[PDB]
Amino acid sequence: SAAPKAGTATGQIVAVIGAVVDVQFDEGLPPILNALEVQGRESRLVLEVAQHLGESTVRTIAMDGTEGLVRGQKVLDSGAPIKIPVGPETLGRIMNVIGEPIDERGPIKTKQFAPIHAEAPEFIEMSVEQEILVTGIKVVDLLAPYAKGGKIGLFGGAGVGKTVLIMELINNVAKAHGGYSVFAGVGERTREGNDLYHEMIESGVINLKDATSKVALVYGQMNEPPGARARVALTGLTVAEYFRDQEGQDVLLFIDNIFRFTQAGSEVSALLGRIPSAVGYQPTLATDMGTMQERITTTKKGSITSVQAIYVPADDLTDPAPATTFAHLDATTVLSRAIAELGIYPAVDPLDSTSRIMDPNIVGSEHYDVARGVQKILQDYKSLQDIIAILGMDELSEEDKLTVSRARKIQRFLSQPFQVAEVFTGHMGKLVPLKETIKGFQQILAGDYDHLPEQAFYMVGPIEEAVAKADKLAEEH
Amino acid sequence: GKTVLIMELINNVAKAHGGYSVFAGVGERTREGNDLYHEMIESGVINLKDATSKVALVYGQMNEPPGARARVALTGLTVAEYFRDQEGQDVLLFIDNIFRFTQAGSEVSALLGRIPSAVGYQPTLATDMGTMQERITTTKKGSITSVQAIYVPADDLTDPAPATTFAHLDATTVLSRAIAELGIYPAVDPLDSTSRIMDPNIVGSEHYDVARGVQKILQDYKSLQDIIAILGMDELSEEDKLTVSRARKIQRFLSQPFQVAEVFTGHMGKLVPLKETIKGFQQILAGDYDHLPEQAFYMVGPIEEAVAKADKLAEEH
Amino acid sequence: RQTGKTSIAIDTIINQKRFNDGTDEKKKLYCIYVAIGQKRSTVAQLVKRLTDADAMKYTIVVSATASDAAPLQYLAPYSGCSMGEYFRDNGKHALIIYDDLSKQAVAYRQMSLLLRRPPGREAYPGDVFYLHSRLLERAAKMNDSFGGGSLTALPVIETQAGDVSAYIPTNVISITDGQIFLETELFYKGIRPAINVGLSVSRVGSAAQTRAMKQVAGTMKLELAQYREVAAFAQFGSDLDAATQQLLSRGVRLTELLKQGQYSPMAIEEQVAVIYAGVRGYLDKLEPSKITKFESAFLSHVVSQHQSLLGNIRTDGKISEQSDAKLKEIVTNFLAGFEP
Amino acid sequence: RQTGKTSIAIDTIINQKRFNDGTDEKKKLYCIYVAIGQKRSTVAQLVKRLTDADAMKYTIVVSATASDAAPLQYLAPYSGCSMGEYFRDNGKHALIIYDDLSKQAVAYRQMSLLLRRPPGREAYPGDVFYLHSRLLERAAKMNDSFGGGSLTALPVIETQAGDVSAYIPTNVISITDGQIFLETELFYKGIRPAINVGLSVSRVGSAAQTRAMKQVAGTMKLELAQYREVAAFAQFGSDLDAATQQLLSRGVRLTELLKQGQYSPMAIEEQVAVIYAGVRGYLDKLEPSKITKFESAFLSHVVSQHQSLLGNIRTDGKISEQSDAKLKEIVTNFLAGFEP
Amino acid sequence: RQTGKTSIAIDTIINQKRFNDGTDEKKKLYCIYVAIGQKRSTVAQLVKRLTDADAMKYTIVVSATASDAAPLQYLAPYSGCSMGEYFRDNGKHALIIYDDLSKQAVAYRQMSLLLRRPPGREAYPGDVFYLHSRLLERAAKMNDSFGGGSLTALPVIETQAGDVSAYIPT
Amino acid sequence: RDITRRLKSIKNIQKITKSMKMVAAAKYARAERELKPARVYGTGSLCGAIHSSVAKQMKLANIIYYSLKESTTSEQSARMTAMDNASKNASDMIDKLTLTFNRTRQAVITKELIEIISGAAALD
Ligand SMILES: Nc1ncnc2c1ncn2[C@@H]1O[C@H](COP(=O)(O)OP(=O)(O)OP(=O)(O)O)[C@@H](O)[C@H]1O
Ligand SMILES: Nc1ncnc2c1ncn2[C@@H]1O[C@H](COP(=O)(O)OP(=O)(O)OP(=O)(O)O)[C@@H](O)[C@H]1O
Ligand SMILES: Nc1ncnc2c1ncn2[C@@H]1O[C@H](COP(=O)(O)OP(=O)(O)OP(=O)(O)O)[C@@H](O)[C@H]1O
Ligand SMILES: Nc1ncnc2c1ncn2[C@@H]1O[C@H](COP(=O)(O)OP(=O)(O)O)[C@@H](O)[C@H]1O
Ligand SMILES: Nc1ncnc2c1ncn2[C@@H]1O[C@H](COP(=O)(O)OP(=O)(O)O)[C@@H](O)[C@H]1O
Ligand SMILES: [Mg+2]
Ligand SMILES: [Mg+2]
Ligand SMILES: [Mg+2]
Repeated sequence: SAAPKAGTATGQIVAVIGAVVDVQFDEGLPPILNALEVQGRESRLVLEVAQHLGESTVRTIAMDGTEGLVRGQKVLDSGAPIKIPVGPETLGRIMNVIGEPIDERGPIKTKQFAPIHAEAPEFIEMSVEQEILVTGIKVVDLLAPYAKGGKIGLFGGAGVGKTVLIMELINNVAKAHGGYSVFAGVGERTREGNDLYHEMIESGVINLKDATSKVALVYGQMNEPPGARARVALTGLTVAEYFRDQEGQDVLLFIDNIFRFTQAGSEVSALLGRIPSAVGYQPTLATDMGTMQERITTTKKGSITSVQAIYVPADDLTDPAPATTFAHLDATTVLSRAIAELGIYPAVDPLDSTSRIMDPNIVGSEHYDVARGVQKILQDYKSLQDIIAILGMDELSEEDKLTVSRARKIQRFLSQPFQVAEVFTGHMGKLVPLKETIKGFQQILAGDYDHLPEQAFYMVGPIEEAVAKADKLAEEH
Repeated sequence: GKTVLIMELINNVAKAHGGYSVFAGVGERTREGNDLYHEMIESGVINLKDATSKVALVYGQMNEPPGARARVALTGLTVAEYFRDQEGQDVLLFIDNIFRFTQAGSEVSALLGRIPSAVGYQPTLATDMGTMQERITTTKKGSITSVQAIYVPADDLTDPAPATTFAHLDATTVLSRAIAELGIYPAVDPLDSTSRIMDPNIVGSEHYDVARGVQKILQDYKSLQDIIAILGMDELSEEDKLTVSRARKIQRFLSQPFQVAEVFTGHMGKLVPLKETIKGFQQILAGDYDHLPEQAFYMVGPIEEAVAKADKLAEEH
Repeated sequence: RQTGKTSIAIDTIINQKRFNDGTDEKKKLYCIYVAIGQKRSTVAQLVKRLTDADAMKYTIVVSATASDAAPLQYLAPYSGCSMGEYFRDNGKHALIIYDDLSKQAVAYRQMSLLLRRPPGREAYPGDVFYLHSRLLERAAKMNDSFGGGSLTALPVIETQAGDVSAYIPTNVISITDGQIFLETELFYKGIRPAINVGLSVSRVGSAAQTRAMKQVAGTMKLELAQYREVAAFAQFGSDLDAATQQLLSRGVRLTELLKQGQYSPMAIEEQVAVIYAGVRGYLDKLEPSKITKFESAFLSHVVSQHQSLLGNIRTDGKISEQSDAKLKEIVTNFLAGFEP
Repeated sequence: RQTGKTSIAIDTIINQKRFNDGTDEKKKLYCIYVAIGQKRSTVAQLVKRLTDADAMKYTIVVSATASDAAPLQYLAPYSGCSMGEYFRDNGKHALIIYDDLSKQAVAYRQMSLLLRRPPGREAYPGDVFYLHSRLLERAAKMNDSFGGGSLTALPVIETQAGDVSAYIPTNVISITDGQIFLETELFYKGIRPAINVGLSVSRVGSAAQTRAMKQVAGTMKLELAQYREVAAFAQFGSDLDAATQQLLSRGVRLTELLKQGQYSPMAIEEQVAVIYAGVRGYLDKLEPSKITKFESAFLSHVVSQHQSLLGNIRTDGKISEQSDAKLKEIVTNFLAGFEP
Repeated sequence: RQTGKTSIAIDTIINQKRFNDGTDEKKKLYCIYVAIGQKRSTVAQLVKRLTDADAMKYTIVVSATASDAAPLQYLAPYSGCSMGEYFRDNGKHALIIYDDLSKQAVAYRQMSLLLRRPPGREAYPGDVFYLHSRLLERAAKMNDSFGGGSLTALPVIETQAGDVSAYIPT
Repeated sequence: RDITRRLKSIKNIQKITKSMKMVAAAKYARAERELKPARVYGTGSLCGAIHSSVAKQMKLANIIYYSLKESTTSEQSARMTAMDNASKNASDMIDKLTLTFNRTRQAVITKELIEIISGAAALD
């Protein structure tokens, strides 16, 4: 309802220091998490309360520039978390980290607005039902599978996958899928955020005319302070929710980096009066990546086939950032920079890309066996490639020299370039939902078909092309 | 290197040079500071009698607190200045370690009520190595052909100490400890020794080309020495086996022992202002002359000595 | 991550099935599955899954799932410890699974830092020891004069890329007796559970392994210990000890049997059936691969025409001189069971 | 250090020469060269140098040179950003060079620590992101409905020995679109500019590279991507794919042309002259080295007897079917131009 | 650890035997063996051992052995330095062995941290230099015009596995 | 920084060895096409370590060519193992040193970070 007591819910800013504005209320102390309203402004300055410091004073985490703020400025107490307009009347449109229309097409006329801080689905809300969902992407689909209400997560540092694969999945998914779609870009580029808009126009997905828009655009990025990159992923989540719950539909949700919910803490913790930790971080990263990620899940009212992305600071998986997150992704894909060199794209690596839906009952006995066998051969492969033979193959032991043909070709078959990379060489955006994955790949490991001039089968996956390439690049006389 | 090369340069320079000279020893040994005095007496440079002294000695070292090692380099700098400005002359200036201006902060920051940083340091190292080093420079009134030295804590170039300083040195020479083993002296390394005056217009097209080619061959050399062949040379690929003769001899030609190391083996203090650098070194890379029994050309640079050494240590029958 | 730490604990708990309604009340087991960190749906995957085998009927499960503020994720282990202690103080016994003490590790440092208790190593509050010592030290064996009860506790730990010696792991492996290492590095190769002999031990010694394993398994683990060398050496062997091939041959063949993996536990007298056959070099020489066919079929073969043998275990409690002869007469047949 | 980060930026700015007095006003460019850290004489080496080519006539240069207290070295980038924004908000466009954001990195942590704002990683004040994000995010493309203007910004960064993933670099490469890597490790080899394909990208895609490069360069970069393998493999190749030699041959020969380096820019239609000849395997086979003689002479050869060809680029705006024939008839002659 | 740092220093001191009763008084040497950290029985292994060769007869030995609060382990080197300085200021000469400056390194950071003087690298109080510079800088050669005396000082240092470039060793 | 050097060597060994690995089979192709008719009934009726066992046993186009023809492969086999056996064992080093890099990459980052706050957080 948002209404205070019969006393001032107005607080006079007592201290501004970067992304933190301490406020002091004399007749109405406003709760942790409450979205506040800076008066004296020339725009919208909501400061989210964060602590209750005493001496009748809160401590808010500022949602936008704190520029020109003044020690004494009146802060307005609303009476509820930052609540965004949730509904159909916000699809196709673009919303910033508060519910303000950023795509410029004016007011978001809505029946109501949901709070961005809500109690997650309880334990008897959950649903074990793990129904499959094909993406038609070699490793990403066959190797480490996905699933309805599942959780995707890609792991690479700066530019190796993530945004690209999120657009890729958008292709193989976002375009064709019942129900709606959401995309909360957190932290990342404004460029991609714009193109993505326009691409979503050029392809209908976002239609400015009729009312045939299935996606919703919640944004909060880089040119902004941390208090906004912190909650943006929340709004794009407060969005997928209402579509599932109050409008029982199987939404999806694209978060261009969900751990941007953490950089926000790496920028607001210590400046809130906290004692640092892992690399500096916060005594919270856990509950954080926790409390939030424990929202984009299914329930006995609807499903959320969410999709996220997690950055890899200093190229260190050893960072409690991509790591702590692992335990949330119902599919893994740690893309190697050391792989990018090799061209192998997507850079999904043959070890650190797990899953919680890869049993012979859903993915397959044959397929999961060859997967195991792919990685098996791949493991002793990782060793042989260096250990024993020492770089240079050939040597002896055709058993592993077999690996040099099998595993090698395997890496290739899995290096699906796909549509999203069209801007570098306009190459055959290979895909196809399984279909003829049978026979082809199976052949390799057993030895069937495998033997064609190594790199002759590099930039293509489907075995059929081996002979269909042998003509392109031949050898004999 | 450092102190030694500062004395070396003192030889090849300090002795003969118009204008004056200054030596601000910061932090470093008092021993060297004394000898240096006396050596500067034995050789005239410092004359206690007449008035024929071109150098000035500003000192502030080790047995002292940090607040003095901090400003000593400043005084030896407040010194070179007045000689250039108010007395328009082309001074020089020897700072036995200029980053001693930083250890001073590593010893006075936090105890001044500051919040630490890189390794502990200070929220200032930057402006520090800055503000000061932005003094020993020329001007429309005079020049300061300065010379400094920067330490490498924990043998880590990765320390924001030798590093932050790089952006100030109009010539680089990161001497390798891993080089000292190899004897290669001075220990100036074939990669981390840049410059802002190495264009074919001033240093030379031929020379800068062979330099590039020296390091070129040296790079794939750094790899081959281990990668591919695996330590043991020979193997195959005479292309790089050529490198094992060229680059190797090159390292030697550049390992100029010079005068300042006279106290270890009284060896031929090789030097000479370019002169016959032509032909000699050029030969190696192209293949001309190169082939003489590897280490037969180790403790000497000028190619002439290869045959002039072949007699010292021969091989055949 | 994703190595099998919970399947194992989910099979170790599932096994107590038969006993929680069988005869020998002392030969029973109540379980207290604790979850620390986990998404509340991963926990509902287990509650339901266990419920499918009726396991949940004789188990208590508790959760400190992400939503839960760090303290819940902290008080939880110390809660389940007090669950089993009913049993460890009442004759009865329990199997408690502390799911992710490391996740509690991530979740402990929080509560203190915020309390402003000077941090130590990687944030962990100084008493990181007293955190995972103080606990485990409660799952103790009980003497008849005190109860005869018990509480076995397997603390689950997150291995970062393979390092088992990290602060917290050291902390936890410097207490617990016996650490089963699960290696993602192996897994997919088929080498599951994937336990690194050498960087793991039972510690308590032969005491646990009944006369059965002390008759068979006695060789198994240490056979592989030094074998880590020859297994990583044979790949480049030549003019050496010709016949040495034996000690290596006892590895590859055995491997296909030592790789347990399924939603079903094999009773101890069944373990005595298949694995035992291996230690007593009978299968060996045969070209492997089809070995799994044995460890699966042999069982059906047993209950189909060999229900006595297992019973000898329930009579004498070891492999019989007679039964050895019989099992011998069954595995030998399998050599030529696929041999023309 | 000393890899070419400023020569490149000094040539990229120098190139705007012809346009800042030419016809097409939209085909122009104003530059805002910012300097952060640098000795004020290195900056006077540039102001004067640029002045020599008259470049300074159409450029604004600003300095935050060492003397300047850390804040100046901090406010400077945010100052030049507002310089170009005049142009990015007035139809006009700009090329801003932020010289050493990393040096601002070294210079940022200062101002805060002294303010007693709890340090984070390697001193950097927590908002190290918002420091180099908040900025770059201002050099944006402008739509006709908003202006059609622009502001291209190349932030310069200090590579410590080769690591591009260090805190700050990650911070800065996790934003910017396209990162040209300059490797000291290569440099002297002749391999200058020395750009590490694989650990660098244009990111924005083929959009930038006009029909010209999309006709030629389309192969160039990715040709080298995987080539990182065969280039680092051919050194020990033997009984393999005989003819494979082709894919390697397209590297060595091409190399001597791909190594740009001089105080002078080659107009896009000239780039179309020499480099194009390579992608269309014509020079190839000839023993290299003298290739540089081509990339230098070919030009004199062009303006001496081939002023038309380039114009076709100024007419059609791509390599012509006709012009290809002609250039073909000129490069082929060069095969035997030094061949007896 | 266990490499010979003390045998060497125990032989270098033992050698002065013949001269401490020989002819040429200038060709003599008084020793000041300092011990920093060491168990007081390792020190009694030396006092007695040296005593066996009569070495102790022409030597002064001092101890800052473990029991001793960190400050003793800190003031000790600066104590023996003043022992020899009698000789380095009186014609006579001395050989001072500072046994474990690194152990004083371990023992220095203590006194300060407790004083709440902001720590720097690996705890070492910022002036870790002025700690081992300020000292050594006292063992100097003396000119005839000033005395002709001397004081040679060999500071003993703990090598961790082989790294000689660690903070303190640098 | 440190392991980089240790990681450089390996990568340097790759190019030469790993490439020759392909040649390891290549040499075979350039032999059998002509060797076969002369073998069996057509007539009658690093660098591994293969080129060694034969030589240590000392304690006219006929045999001299027939033997060499079969020995050619016997000798070249050195490369096969040298680029296979010597790479399979060596490559393991890459993944090790790499994972170790990320160990003391994180370490330093979480080592010096301690110092920075070791002073910062406690004052007045
Ligand atoms: N017996 C088995 N053999 C082969 N694969 C198995 C076996 N048991 C489980 N798996 C599968 O392998 C993975 C391991 O189990 P689980 O996912 O719980 O591992 P974990 O190490 O506990 O990690 P996490 O639960 O965080 O993913 C799962 O996908 C699981 O279903
Ligand atoms: N095109 C070129 N080809 C070869 N060498 C060049 C070229 N341009 C410049 N150099 C020289 O190589 C070095 C690189 O330029 P510059 O010195 O500005 O590099 P940087 O990476 O910006 O580093 P810093 O300015 O701090 O030295 C200089 O000495 C420069 O004059
Ligand atoms: N001259 C020698 N030759 C061989 N071994 C020696 C010699 N002198 C001593 N040793 C023995 O080797 C070890 C080295 O001496 P010492 O124990 O003092 O070494 P250290 O480096 O000072 O270390 P620490 O005293 O802490 O053990 C001792 O056990 C010592 O008695
Ligand atoms: N599908 C792809 N195929 C090949 N290379 C790709 C692909 N996607 C991205 N890349 C490479 O990665 C670089 C940037 O990584 P990208 O995936 O776009 O980063 P992110 O998605 O994290 O924003 C590209 O500019 C290109 O070299
Ligand atoms: N010109 C030289 N030639 C060979 N070795 C040298 C030379 N100068 C110094 N060294 C070696 O370096 C050691 C000390 O380094 P030095 O250059 O004197 O240190 P710094 O100059 O930093 O004070 C010497 O004692 C010797 O082994
Ligand atoms: Mg688990
Ligand atoms: Mg520069
Ligand atoms: Mg000793």
